[PDB]
Amino acid sequence: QDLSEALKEATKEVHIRAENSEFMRNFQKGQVSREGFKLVMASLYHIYTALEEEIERNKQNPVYAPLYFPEELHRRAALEQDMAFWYGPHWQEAIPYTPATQHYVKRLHEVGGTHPELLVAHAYTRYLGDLSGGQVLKKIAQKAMALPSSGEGLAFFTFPSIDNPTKFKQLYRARMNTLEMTPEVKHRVTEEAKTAFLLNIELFEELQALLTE
Ligand code: HEM
Repeated sequence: QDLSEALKEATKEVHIRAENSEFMRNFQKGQVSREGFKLVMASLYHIYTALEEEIERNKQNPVYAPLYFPEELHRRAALEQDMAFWYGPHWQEAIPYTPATQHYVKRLHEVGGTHPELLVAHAYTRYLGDLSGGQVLKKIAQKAMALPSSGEGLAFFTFPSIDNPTKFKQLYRARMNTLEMTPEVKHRVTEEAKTAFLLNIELFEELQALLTE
C-alpha cells in the first residue's frame, strides 16, 4: 500500500477528533475571537519555524528530500507577515510561546535531529491539512473577523506559488510515494502522524483553557 494512502487511513479517526476539539468546533461555527485567533496563529508561528528548521537540516537526506518544496509550501515567512499584522511591528517580543506549543516544537526537533525518517509524518500532518481543510478554515476566519479578500492577516492560508492546491496535493502524494519504504519505516511514519495530530489536539485543548479562564 502507498504511503499517501496509509497515512490518510491511519489518521482519519484522529482527524475527526481534532475537528471536534472545543476550539475547532467554535472556530468552524464562526465563533473565533481576535484573541483566540492571535493565540493559535502565534503558536503556529513557533511550530512552523521549528518544522522548517528541521526541513532545512534534512533537505538532502533521501528519507525526506523528495518532499522538499520550500517555495510552494513553507509558511514561516507568511506567518511573520501575519504576526506583524496581528501583533504589530514589535511582534517578536509580544507573541506567546505556550507550553503545549513548546512540547510540539520539542518533538519536531527530536524528529528532525534524531529520527529524520519520521519528518514526513509532520510535514504531511501540517501541509496537506493546510492545502485542504485549511482553505475552508480561511473562509470562516475571513467572515468571522471581517478580514479583507486582499489577504492581510491571513498570509498563512495563502499559497501564491501554488496555482491549484488539489493538483499540488496530488503531486506531493505522488512524491511521498517515491520515498524508500520498509515495513519498519512505514509503520513508524503512520504512528508519528498520529502523534503529530495529538500534539495539535493538545494545543487546541490548552488554548481553549487559556481562553476560558
Ligand atoms: C475544524 C477543523 C478542521 C476542518 C473543518 C478540517 C477539514 C478537512 C477537509 C474538508 C479535508 C479534506 C478531506 C478529503 O480530501 O477527504 C481535510 C484533510 C486533511 N486535514 Fe483537516 N480539518 C480540520 C482540522 C485539521 C487539523 C487540526 C489537522 C492536523 C493538524 C488536519 C490535517 C489534515 C490532513 C493531514 C489532511 C489530508 C488528509 C489526506 O488527504 O491524506 N486537519 N481536513
